[PDB]
Amino acid sequence: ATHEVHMLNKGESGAMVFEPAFVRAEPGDVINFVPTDKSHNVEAIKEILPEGVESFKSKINESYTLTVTEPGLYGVKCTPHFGMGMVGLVQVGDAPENLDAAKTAKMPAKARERMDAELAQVN
Ligand SMILES: [Cu+2]
Repeated sequence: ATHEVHMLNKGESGAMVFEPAFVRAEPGDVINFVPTDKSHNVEAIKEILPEGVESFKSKINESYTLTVTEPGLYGVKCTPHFGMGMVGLVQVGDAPENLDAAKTAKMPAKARERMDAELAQVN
């Protein structure tokens, strides 16, 4: 249905952080991105995106909403704190076609650290 993601300087998970960092959703489902902390945004990791999905990037300190219809893995990052490891992951539907790629897509060490972490949450 609807899924709220907080964008945090600091959180229970760590520093520069999407909470929740992983989201299971289904077609039609809505992702509300929410500026709990200023200085963040949410851009698409295009080497983690189902084919047919439009690239996107949000204005800093402001809100954002993505709509999901296409199954698979949607990768997201915060543009200025990408290399600080601030990333998220949304899986829609069973056995995502872009699975291996998520695991293999080249990104900042810290981003990759947390990506694989939200990746082990896939079902
Ligand atoms: Cu950030």
